[PDB]
Amino acid sequence: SDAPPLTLEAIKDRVLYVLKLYDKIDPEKLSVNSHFMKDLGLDSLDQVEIIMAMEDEFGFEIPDIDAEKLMCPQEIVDYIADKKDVYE
Amino acid sequence: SFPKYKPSRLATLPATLDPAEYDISPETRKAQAERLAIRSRLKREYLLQYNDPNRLGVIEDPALIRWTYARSANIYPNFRPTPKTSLLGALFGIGPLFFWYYVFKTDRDKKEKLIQEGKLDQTFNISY
Amino acid sequence: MNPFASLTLTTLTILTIPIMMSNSNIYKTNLYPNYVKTTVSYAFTLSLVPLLMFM
Amino acid sequence: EHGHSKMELPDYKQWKIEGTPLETVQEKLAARGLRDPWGRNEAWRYSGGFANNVSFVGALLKGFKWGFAAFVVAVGAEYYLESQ
Amino acid sequence: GGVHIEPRYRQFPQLTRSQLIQAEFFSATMWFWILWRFWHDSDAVLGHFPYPDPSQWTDEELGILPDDED
Amino acid sequence: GAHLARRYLGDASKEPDPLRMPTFPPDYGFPERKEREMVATQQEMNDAQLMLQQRDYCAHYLIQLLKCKRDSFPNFLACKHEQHDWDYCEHLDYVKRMKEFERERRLLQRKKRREQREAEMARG
Amino acid sequence: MLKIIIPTTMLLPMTWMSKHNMIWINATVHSLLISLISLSLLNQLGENSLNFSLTFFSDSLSAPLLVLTTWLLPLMLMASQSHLSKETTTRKKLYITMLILLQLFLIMTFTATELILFYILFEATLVPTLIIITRWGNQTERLNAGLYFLFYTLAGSLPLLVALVYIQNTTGSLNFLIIHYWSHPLSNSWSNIFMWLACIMAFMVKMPLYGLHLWLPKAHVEAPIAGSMVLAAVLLKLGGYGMMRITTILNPLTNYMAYPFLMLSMWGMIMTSSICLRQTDLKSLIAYSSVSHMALVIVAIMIQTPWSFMGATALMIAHGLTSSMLFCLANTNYERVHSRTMILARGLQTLLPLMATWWLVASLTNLALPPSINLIGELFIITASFSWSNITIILMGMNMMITALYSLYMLITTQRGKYTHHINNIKPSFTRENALMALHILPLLLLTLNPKMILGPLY
Amino acid sequence: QQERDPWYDWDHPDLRLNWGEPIHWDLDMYIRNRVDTSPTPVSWNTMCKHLFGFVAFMLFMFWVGEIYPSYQPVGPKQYPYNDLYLERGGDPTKEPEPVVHYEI
Amino acid sequence: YRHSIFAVTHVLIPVWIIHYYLKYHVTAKPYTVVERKPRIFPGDTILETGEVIPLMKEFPDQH
Amino acid sequence: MTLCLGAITTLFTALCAITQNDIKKIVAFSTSSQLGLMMVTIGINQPHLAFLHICMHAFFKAMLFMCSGSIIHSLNDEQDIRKMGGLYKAMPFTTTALIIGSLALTGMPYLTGFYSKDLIIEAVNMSYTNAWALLMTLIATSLTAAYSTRIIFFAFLGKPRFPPLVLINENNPLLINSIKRLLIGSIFAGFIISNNIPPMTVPNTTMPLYMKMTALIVT
Amino acid sequence: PDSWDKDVYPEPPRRTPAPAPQTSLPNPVTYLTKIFDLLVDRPVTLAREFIEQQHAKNRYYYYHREFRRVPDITECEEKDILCMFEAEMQWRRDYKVDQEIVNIIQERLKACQQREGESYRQNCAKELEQFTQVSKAFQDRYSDLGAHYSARKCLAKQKQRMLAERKAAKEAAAA
Amino acid sequence: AFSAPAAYLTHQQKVLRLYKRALRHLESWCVHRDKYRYFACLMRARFDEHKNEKDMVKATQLLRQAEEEFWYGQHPQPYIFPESPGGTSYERYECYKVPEWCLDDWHPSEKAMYPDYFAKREQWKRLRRESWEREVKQLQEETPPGGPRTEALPPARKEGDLPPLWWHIVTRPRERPM
Ligand SMILES: CCCCCCCCCCCCCCCCC[C@@H](O)O[C@H](CO[C@H](O)CCCCCCCCCCCCCCC)COP(=O)(O)OCC[N+](C)(C)C
Ligand SMILES: CCCCCCCC/C=C\CCCCCCCC(=O)O[C@H](COC(=O)CCCCCCC/C=C/CCCCCCCC)COP(=O)(O)OCCN
Ligand SMILES: CCCCCCCCCCCC(=O)SCCNC(=O)CCNC(=O)[C@H](O)C(C)(C)COP(=O)(O)O
Repeated sequence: SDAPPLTLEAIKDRVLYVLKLYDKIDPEKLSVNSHFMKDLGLDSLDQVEIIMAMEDEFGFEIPDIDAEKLMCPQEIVDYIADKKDVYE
Repeated sequence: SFPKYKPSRLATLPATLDPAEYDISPETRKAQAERLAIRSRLKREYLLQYNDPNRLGVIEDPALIRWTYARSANIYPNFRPTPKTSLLGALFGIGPLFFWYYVFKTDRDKKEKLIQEGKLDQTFNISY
Repeated sequence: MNPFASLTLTTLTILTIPIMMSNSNIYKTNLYPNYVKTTVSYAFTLSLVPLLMFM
Repeated sequence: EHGHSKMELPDYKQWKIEGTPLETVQEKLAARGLRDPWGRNEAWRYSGGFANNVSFVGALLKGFKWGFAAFVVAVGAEYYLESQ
Repeated sequence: GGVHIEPRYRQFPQLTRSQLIQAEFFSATMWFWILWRFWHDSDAVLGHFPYPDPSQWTDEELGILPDDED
Repeated sequence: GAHLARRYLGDASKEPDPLRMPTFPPDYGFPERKEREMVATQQEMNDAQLMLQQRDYCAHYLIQLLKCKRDSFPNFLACKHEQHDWDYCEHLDYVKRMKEFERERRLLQRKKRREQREAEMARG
Repeated sequence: MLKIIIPTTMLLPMTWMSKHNMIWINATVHSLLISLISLSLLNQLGENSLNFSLTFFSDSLSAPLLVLTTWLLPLMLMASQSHLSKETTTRKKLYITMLILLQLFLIMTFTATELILFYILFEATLVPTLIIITRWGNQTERLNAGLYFLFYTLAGSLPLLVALVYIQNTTGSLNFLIIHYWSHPLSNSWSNIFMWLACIMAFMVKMPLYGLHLWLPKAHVEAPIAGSMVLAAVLLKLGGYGMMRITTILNPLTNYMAYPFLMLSMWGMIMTSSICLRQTDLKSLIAYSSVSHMALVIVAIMIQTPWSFMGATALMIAHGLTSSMLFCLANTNYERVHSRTMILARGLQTLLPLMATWWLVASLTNLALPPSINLIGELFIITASFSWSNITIILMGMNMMITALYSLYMLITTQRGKYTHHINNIKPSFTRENALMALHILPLLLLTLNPKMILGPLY
Repeated sequence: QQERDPWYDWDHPDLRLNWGEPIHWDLDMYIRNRVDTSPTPVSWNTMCKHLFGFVAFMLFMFWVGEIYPSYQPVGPKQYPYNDLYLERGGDPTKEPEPVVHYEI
Repeated sequence: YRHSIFAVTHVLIPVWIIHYYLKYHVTAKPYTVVERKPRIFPGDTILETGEVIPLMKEFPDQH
Repeated sequence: MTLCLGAITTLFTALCAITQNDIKKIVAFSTSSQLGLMMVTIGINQPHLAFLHICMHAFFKAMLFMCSGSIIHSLNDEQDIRKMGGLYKAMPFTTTALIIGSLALTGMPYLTGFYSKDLIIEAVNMSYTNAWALLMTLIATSLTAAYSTRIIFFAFLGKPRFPPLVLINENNPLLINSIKRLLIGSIFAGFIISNNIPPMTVPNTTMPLYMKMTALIVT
Repeated sequence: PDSWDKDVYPEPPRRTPAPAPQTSLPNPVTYLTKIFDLLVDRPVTLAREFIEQQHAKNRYYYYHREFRRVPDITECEEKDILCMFEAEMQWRRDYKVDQEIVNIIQERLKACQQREGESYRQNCAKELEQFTQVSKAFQDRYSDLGAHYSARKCLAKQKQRMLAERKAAKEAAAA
Repeated sequence: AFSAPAAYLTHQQKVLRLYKRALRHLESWCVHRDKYRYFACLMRARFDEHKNEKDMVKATQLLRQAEEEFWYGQHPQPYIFPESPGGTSYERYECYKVPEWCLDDWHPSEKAMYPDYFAKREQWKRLRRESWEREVKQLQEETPPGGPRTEALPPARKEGDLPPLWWHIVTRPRERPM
């Protein structure tokens, strides 16, 4: 392995980095608590694209039943944190 | 238009291509709710017995006991001599014995005849 | 006499020494893999000689 | 001793589609009236040291230059030593 | 065993000159070996004896008599 | 391969059979029939214990090659001349085999033409 | 021979008059001493035998069986220590008395110069075993099991008695040495056919032959641990030993009459090995494995070649040790889970690593891994069968494939995978259990160094 | 049991069974260690057709290649001493029929 | 130092044991160690007899 | 029967390999095809030649597997060639080691696989064999070259495809030394062992120029 | 070595060619043999000489047993049990002797092949004839008796064989 | 895994699952990133051609030929993540997950090492012992008559409470315990 011990700060940085590279979202309006369907006005499909982007970025696949109830960047951060058991 | 998929015994139809699943009905909707109901009730029972700090044993599972009892002990009292059972038993229990008897008798008759006529070339055959 | 036989058997025989020592204290530490690799290297170097004799 | 030194991410502005084969896909998509919202996300695969690519035959001949130099110097040395 | 090298996150990872020189040297020795062998012994691939043409043999050595003798 | 295509596509009897070679007397060509000479006698070849398929007419060169490799051991690039002579003798044997094959082929052509001409004469 | 018989008898007053808490210790130490003393029986001759007296004699066929019988008792005591703890001291002493009686009867069975004395003791081993099954059993069905184990056995042996007596009235003696020297051929006749059947079917039912085997899974499954050990290890070998002893008078009718039993055993091994693949119980699986191996032994004995007899003896001893070990392992699991189901408790290798290595060794030996004496017996029997007829190899090889398959299935289902979440009473393995398995396995891998001691009189 | 949902929170994740439900009569035949009846990317009958066709074609062509062997325009290899009589089988006391090899 | 003590305890001692066993016990019994007879080529000298084998038949040497 | 079985095995297994995505599966089918080739060699009555092929296959196949393992561990336990992109420059020693291994396995002249596989093909070509097995042996040679090309192209040439967090590292003496020993082997051992051992087969001296080079042409 | 007999296990004179290197360059084999000798053979030989002197300090004997000749089954009364028993034991000992004779011939044959190397097909023909002779003799004498072999069955087999031989000879003579 | 399933999948859920599977198999088919991006935008456009669609019979007539078109071009060897239920490392670290209760069987010599951990473990055990007596009553009160209808559990509603049946969710072994 020899993999670095990534933390919550790294997680949230990577989440916000991946969401910024999404051209459909202005980087000024999206914040860690920015809801997807209402604050950003994104379609359900584009939520699926976001989920798949986070999949390919983090190397593990999220079950769609858990994925479709991921609507906030903080929710995704916490889901990935709980899956991969990060302390701080 | 695409070539179609034909299910078999060992290649079961997928859920996504089951025609019945797509065509939902009111009766079916009610049925699904009750299936999840019994499943959730059993899960709740198992979790109540599972999280108990006092319990230091195995949670007895009636379904596993029923499975084992039906597989082992429940066969004979429900057995009934039926043309199907009689024919299958006769075949699978007698045919193999007589087929192998025929094969081995044929081989050994041939071999003993070859020995008696002396045309076998059994040289060096010391262990037996 | 005739070192060929002695070497051709001793290479195989020293191939088994770490298995003998597997119940010792070296096993419980982290020097076991180094031990096994060093033993295999020695065994190969030692087995080279009979090949030279045959050649 | 592990790799714990608080590694830093790049800036998300540094990724540009310019100079990548994502111009071809963007042009073909707009030629039909479509856009790829994630085109910038893959930019890092064509930005840095990954910009330059090598052909298959360029892959096979990893060390042909040094091998050829050594081979010719060896032939010269043997030619001058044998012809004595 | 080796040196401490850090992950780099979406850029070309750090490479020491040591492994690059080792890879280049081994590629160089591989190619040098091929051309050394080809120059010194080219017979292994191309062959070094000629293949006779069976139609070139005249009938005098094949024991062929002109249709009438035997 | 061409001979394969010719035999499996042309007349089966026109080309020889490699299993039944030769099908003609060795004296059919000419009455001289000089004999092949083997150099290695039985004892020095058996004492050499080369192999049962290496005990051909080119065995003496093989014996010289083995002597070479046993004597000048530490360098395995010492002697290519004996290997060259052995390889040349093997090529000469193989060429003699080709000559035999083509000889039987052309003799079969001759016999076919002779029988056909005689049968045509009997036809007229 | 009485130097072996008398001490085991003296065990009875020893265990009865011992302290309430020192019965197990005394029984274990003195049984081990008797094993050591009986080890002297191993030195044999290439000539006829060692004749102790008019009534007791030993042979290099009786020697390994006697040694194994004497060696078993300490392990049976170690195995039955656990589940008898809550029992009153009087009943524990009764249990020990049953075990000692069984050992004593088997010891007199295996020497038994005369056939009637052998029969009396061969049937006397019935009562202690039946009481052990029907009294210290757990499930309801133990009682049913008992009846089967009785009547089947008697159903086979009651004609034999008549047969034996009839022989004494025409030959004049049943002494084994005389019967060996004064043997005469059996002419093909209906009377001789029925004498042969009466003499053989008594031992066939105990091997047990396929078709007459139905009592074995029930007896092994419902018996206590010690009952299972003694049934699998030694009591099955009574039939094979008896057939080896009695086929000296049945020639040349055996060449003609072996076909129904050779076909039954050759096909029976395939069927029982296949049944082992689909089983919901550990003890049932091991019982059917015993059925398969004993069918192979039956084939060897009916082939009647020196290689057949050597391989049969080796397989008998090796399977006795293997089956005892496997039943012990299944019982260690049963004491913790109290369910006796293969699927129930899984992933035990992560929890009990040494029990996992014991499982690996036991299954490897049952799989007939070389150079273990299991493979010696299997290979010699296969070779003799191939000499008999070139077509037996397909059946033998099919059996080999299936036995490997189900042995590894038994290993993987219980040891490998993910543990059962809801089972949290799986305590570390005691010293007693590991010592039990070690004392099971060490003699096997030690005898593979000196095969001649177990290859029988025709070595 | 292979086609059961692998992302459910089963009580026995390895077995893919929930505590309490009725157990299939043949569970010990489908345990993810044994026969799996999953749907397949190609219909079963198409699988059988293609595999059997490939096997039969290969067997027929191997027989054909056997009936039409390949070789080179060469006569048989020649061995010096009566086709190497003494050191193949031996029997030195029979004087085999002399065979003499033609020099061409 | 570690490799010296290693080679002493792991190569020297086992090879001593095997060399003893072979040269005094295994070779004590007949036919236990059978060696392929060394190859014999013309012109060689034998240590036991000192006899020099005859050379070959002087084949024609061209090319 | 041995010749036919080796031929069908090598053909079918190389054909299966030609289109795999797991790198370990590709090299597994590669070794199975090599075993089939060796069985073909036994079938044509050339056992010593098959042993030499065993000896060379050991070196280069083992080092191919070690290179694949280095790649797998480097990219956070990944095996699909669809997720390794440009590794020519990211890890140079693994790249060059697997390139030399692919050239050796494909019978590039004057490598470790040349002295064995080339003689295998020369021996089968000039022997009284089945035509079909000869055809399948040649086709299997071509397919071996093709799936080697597949490994190189899909693992090293294109643009990267792995997850953004790069963890590629080779700076470890253990892996480097273990690879370089087998590299020296797969370069020079073929020559050393071929020229050192006494000859055990009659050489294939005379041979048509076109059937001489058919191995190089088909590769 | 006198530890065994050189006539029951015959060996060729073991002719070995003297080394005649044609190359100026030195080999590693001679140096390796020299270091192996000085590093292994010398300590081994010293330990053996110590052990041998210790053995010679305490010298004592053991003997090989002799068995007299007793009537065989062909001179046995039909129902007498003592003489039948003695004949049976003697027949068993002769059986074991015969097995060891066949084992001796087999050891000779295996050694012959291994030594002759690639010329085994010719040089070992004499050993093959010896083994075929002994194998044929052993087979007639002991094969086809069964697991419960005995002296009586061997005699019965021999009697049947001699009846058949006599019938064949009488038919052949008078035809 | 975390969330309890619902009684059925509505049409939107089937839409999204088919869309995701089609996109994954498309990425598996088109290895290169640019080509996959091209065909993914093409697929999204072809998918939203009938986004605004109104009636449901024609909607379920679609996503039925879509299923067949998917099952015809599904790439029988798709890319699977290493830790996924098909991945090459699916249950690889499952042999190292040891249940926590095994620690209760450690010899006192073993427990002498790591004393602080066992102090904290005893604290956790007491916490669970009290919280269980609270949780049983919270569940018997909160549960509708006739047993639960969905395998969903309620959270803690008071101050000193903890979620019902929390012990075996917080005490997972680890993702990579060893
Ligand atoms: C360096 C050592 C190598 C070899 C090791 C040998 C080990 C010896 C012990 C193991 C042998 C087991 C005993 C097997 C034979 C005993 C049965 C019988 O055959 O022997 C008896 C005699 O044997 C001995 O008397 C008794 C053997 C008892 C062995 C016990 C040794 C270990 C005991 C340790 C006890 C622990 C101490 C207390 C702990 C609390 C009767 O023979 P006997 O009729 O008379 O002699 C006749 C000979 N004549 C006619 C020629 C004159
Ligand atoms: C688990 C159940 C197993 C059952 C075991 C019993 C089956 C064994 C077969 C029958 C046993 C009884 C046979 C009699 C005992 C031997 C006596 C004997 O050999 O003497 C015979 C006597 O022969 C008999 O008495 C035979 C009578 C048989 C009666 C019972 C028959 C039972 C059915 C047998 C046929 C089936 C065979 C297979 C049995 C299958 C059982 C499952 C010779 O008669 P003499 O008077 O001496 O003649 C000399 C003057 N001419
Ligand atoms: C390469 C392998 C073959 C793969 C082929 C793949 C199949 C391609 C063909 C696809 C055909 C179809 O889309 S079948 C069309 C099925 N019917 C509909 O899509 C209309 C109703 N859909 C909705 O209302 C959703 O909610 C929606 C608005 C979409 C989003 O919801 P959100 O607002 O909550 O995000």
